[PDB]
Amino acid sequence: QLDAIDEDYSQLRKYSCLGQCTIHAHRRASIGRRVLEALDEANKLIEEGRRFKKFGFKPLPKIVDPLPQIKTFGLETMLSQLYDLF
Amino acid sequence: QLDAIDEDYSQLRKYSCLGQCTIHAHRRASIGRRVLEALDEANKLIEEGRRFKKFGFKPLPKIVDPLPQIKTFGLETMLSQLYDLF
Repeated sequence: QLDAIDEDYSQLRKYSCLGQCTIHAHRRASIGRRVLEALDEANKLIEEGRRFKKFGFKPLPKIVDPLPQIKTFGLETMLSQLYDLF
Repeated sequence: QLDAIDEDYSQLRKYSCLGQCTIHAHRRASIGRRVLEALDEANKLIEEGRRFKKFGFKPLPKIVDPLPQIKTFGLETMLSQLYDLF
């Protein structure tokens, strides 16, 4: 969510007309820490991101494999019988 | 002549209205060096000034010691004679 610090720095850019005024110099510390945290976090994510070589794995086969489901008629009774013996 | 740097710093204080403005920031170096030079020079003069114990010395006796010069009359001729034999 770098957009949040982007808008925050834009809001500071609205009021930081002068470096000398303290009316707004207090929030410079917040920007100074949050920008650095975002920067080194992004660097860590970049270094990790470049390093992956495998991006997927074959999942375990499903409990049941789907089969053609052509519309049936009047099979409910014998299906129930098959379940009964099963 | 500390008055010179005094007036110079007053002239800078006329423009010292804004820290942010840098047009006048160039002369800050000149003030920064001249004030320090005056300060440590003054400190050296103070340390030397406190240390004197003797403040005068008896001069060598003059070639001639003045004597009463009461107004004289008609002594020029014999004064010239005295100079002649002297």
